[PDB]
Amino acid sequence: RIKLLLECTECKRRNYATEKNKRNTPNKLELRKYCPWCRKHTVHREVKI
Amino acid sequence: PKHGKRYRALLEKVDPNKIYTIDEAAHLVKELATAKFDETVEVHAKLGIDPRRSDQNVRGTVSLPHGLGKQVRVLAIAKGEKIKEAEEAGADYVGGEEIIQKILDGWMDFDAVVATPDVMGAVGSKLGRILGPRGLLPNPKAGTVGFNIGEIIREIKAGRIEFRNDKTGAIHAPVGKASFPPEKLADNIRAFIRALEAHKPEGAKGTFLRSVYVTTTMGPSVRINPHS
Amino acid sequence: MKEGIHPKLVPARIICGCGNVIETYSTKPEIYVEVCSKCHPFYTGQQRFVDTEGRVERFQRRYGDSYRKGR
RNA sequence: GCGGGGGGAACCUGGGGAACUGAAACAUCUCAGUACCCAGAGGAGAGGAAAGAGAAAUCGACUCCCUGAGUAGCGGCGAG
RNA sequence: GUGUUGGCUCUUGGUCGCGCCUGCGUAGGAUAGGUGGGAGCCUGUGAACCCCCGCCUCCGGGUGGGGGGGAGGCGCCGGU
RNA sequence: GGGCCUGACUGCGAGGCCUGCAAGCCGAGCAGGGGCGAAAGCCGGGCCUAGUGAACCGGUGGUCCCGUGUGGAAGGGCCA
Repeated sequence: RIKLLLECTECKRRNYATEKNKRNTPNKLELRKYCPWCRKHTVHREVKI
Repeated sequence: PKHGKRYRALLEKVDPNKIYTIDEAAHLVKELATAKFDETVEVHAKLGIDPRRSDQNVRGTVSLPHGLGKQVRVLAIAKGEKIKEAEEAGADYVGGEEIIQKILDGWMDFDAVVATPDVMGAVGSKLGRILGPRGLLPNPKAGTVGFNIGEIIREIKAGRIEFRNDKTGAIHAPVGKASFPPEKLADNIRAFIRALEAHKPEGAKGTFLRSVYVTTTMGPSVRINPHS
Repeated sequence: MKEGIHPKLVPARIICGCGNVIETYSTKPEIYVEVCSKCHPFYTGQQRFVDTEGRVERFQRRYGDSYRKGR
């Protein structure tokens, strides 16, 4: 609940990967990167609330 | 029980008990009105949306094929070759960021703006502040931005007709001429049926196409069952 | 016996309780109310031939009285 | 002019129906439908020819024994 | 809530179906409620000239009717 | 202190720290896959030793394994 809230990454409808994260400083701003098991690596994106 | 319209005769033609169907419509409308010049029939309708929360606000355009020449002007904003392509295609207003500048000044004669990704920055940011909530600024999935300035303005001239639910959830568009073949009025009524149907935002819950009809300019008004 | 029905048997048992729910909603069953009770109908009447009664019980009643009404 | 009723060690059907102890606490749960109050038919009642089984184009009343797995599963999925 | 627990009745509310009637921040001949068709429309007023009468108001005005008669008016055009 | 960037990657790990239980903890190197240099190579979060919680129960994003004759489905098995 504190400026620490948990989100996780999903990628262009072709997978979703996880990991927690925060809230503080740049808040929402949430692209990021990561690589799904989609294809061999691939952008992914991240975001996903 | 007597009213203020000579249209009264045409009204007698008008027997509002049935919502009938499309082709029937082409015929009875074509017959219904040929007053001064030849009828400029149109179709109009209302959908179970909620345009306040723009999460359903729709618009775009299907491609009701059939020669053209009138309605909804557009600005082809780009550079040389694009001015070429779209201008020729079928443009009412043509130029580029120079036209954009002219507009910032005091010239705006186009409802819809279509600019190619080459003067799109100048269009959207220079003229962003100008075209604004008028509906005159380019948007990447509002049939208003992209390289096919020629293709889109082209259809603007060969046959266009767009979509845009107004305040209360309704659209209007040309889907057949007056003296125009009945089957034709039918087909266009259709292309509109479809593109509209597509536009149908996922924010609808139930009886979406609520009222779907064909009415003319100054003339009859009858619903049509776009099913048959 | 002195209060079953008249038009069959509806005089007896009842084990029951509850506690709380919240199942195919969000979880398991707030389970418990080890309780026991009664459970039955009602009374009324009509006439043979000048001077009568009925007594009986509820529904079975209604259809029935209709029946001997037939006679 | 009939019948019952009144019994009866245990078995028996239905009627109504409990704490312990376990769950090393204990409120779901548990012992259990067990103990006990009852009504009643017997010499034994009980059940007893399928709106059954079960999925093979299969069986064929009901009851009791061995087996079916203590698996299939029921659950503060815990004692059980 | 519902079951025996039947009769007549005064009535008042929400809802959707159709009908009517409405919309004055401001330049705006003008109280434009939108968004469509979109330069023409109409003569059972032979007319916007005049007459009263029905109705809704932010002076105005909008709208619906009865009449009175002698090619007329307005939407266009423009313009805000 | 500046530049560029996501591996604070999935599949995984041989072999050890400690520990009776479960824990928790250290990790070369092989694969897919990228990123910092041209590269000799570093990167499977931080300079490290605390920011942690079984099991049940149930949720959601899968999956597209199971379905109590068969097609589907309530429902449900493993992943995250």
